Amino acid sequence: DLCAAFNVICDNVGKDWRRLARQLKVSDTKIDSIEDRYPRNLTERVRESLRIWKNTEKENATVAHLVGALRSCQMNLVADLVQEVQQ
Amino acid sequence: RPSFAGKEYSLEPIDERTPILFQWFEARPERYEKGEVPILNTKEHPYLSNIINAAKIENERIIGVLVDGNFTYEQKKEFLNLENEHQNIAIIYRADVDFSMYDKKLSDIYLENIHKQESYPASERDNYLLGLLREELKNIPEGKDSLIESYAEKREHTWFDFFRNLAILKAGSLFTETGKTGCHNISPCSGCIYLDADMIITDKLGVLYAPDGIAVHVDCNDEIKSLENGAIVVNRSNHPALLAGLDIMKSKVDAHPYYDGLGKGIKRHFNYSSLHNYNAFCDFIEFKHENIIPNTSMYTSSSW
Ligand SMILES: O=c1ccn([C@@H]2O[C@H](COP(=O)(O)OP(=O)(O)O)[C@@H](O)[C@H]2O)c(=O)[nH]1
Ligand SMILES: [Mn+2]
Repeated sequence: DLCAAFNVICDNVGKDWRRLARQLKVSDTKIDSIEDRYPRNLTERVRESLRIWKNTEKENATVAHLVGALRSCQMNLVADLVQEVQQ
Repeated sequence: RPSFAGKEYSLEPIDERTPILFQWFEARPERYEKGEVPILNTKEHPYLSNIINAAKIENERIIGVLVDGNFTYEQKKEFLNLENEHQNIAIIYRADVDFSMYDKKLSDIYLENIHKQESYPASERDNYLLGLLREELKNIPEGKDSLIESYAEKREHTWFDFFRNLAILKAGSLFTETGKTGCHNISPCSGCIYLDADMIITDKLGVLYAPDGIAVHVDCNDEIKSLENGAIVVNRSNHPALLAGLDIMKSKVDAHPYYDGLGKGIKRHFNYSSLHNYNAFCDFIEFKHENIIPNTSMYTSSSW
């Protein structure tokens, strides 16, 4: 379920992934680690940031929360597709 | 003397006439009542009140507020009135500030990056990114081929993060170039004390001290430290850590003004790498002061 949401985000979010990471409150030092581990793979950086958010928020890591963050950092079309694939 | 990564630094003084800078970028100026200054000022987020009280306490400094948003003519009068009522408050509109010395064309950023990706072996490059760059290059808005203009248009948190870094690069000159009364005392190369509006000043700050002239807020949530941009102090304009961050914003196509423009800038400046210990670096660079109650939105909610 979250996995399908992550797939929609990775399919659609490129250059602006860090804005979503910051909206998700992914820490500065975790972004350092993502970049070190995937220096030549932008899509994998997005996915790793989502995975870190999930591990950090535990049970509060929900599709609803993910959609609220997308809308909040003005990725409303991505949020639309996420909600589309969910229902 | 403080040290990090094998180098020692001086604790540089930030003298007691250094201006204090707040920021309020308003995406929804229509949310305010007629006759209200359009800076958030609710019981939950008493931010205009906090700023006014800072200016009241620090009566020997100028308190600036860098503002942006589609303010109405009546709102602009309310800002004038605010300045008339509080002698040492300067309202500084983003659009009135000369940032042109920091700009770069987006087309140049993309082209440089295309050549960089092409210089890698095909099995070792970011093929997806190389395709995005070629499409980004084709879709630059007419008249908007400008890093700075591309952020001026945004209405999410990177809008305020990006201009916060540039305003602190300007530092004293942000204030001197307004021509406002009282700013006669500041020099163009003076430093700057940047605060979030929920950073509560309780008494005069006096002289501040920062390793090599820069220090930033460190958040500590659940024994986890994080460098943060909600307070930033510099002892001079064009501080080299912020110049390093601007260079990254000019070079790294997926850069973020917080993680990269502030965070990576200060890390490069002090040669912090994956070799080093992040918590030790936080300890080294931390700005904290007994007369500031930090980040009081932690008791209510984030306003973004
Ligand atoms: O609509 C907004 C929301 C916040 N801010 C800036 O963001 C800072 C941090 O806001 P806050 O303390 O509420 O949030 P936090 O980042 O600590 O969660 C504020 O002081 C303002 O400088 C802004 O300019 N416009
Ligand atoms: Mn806060």
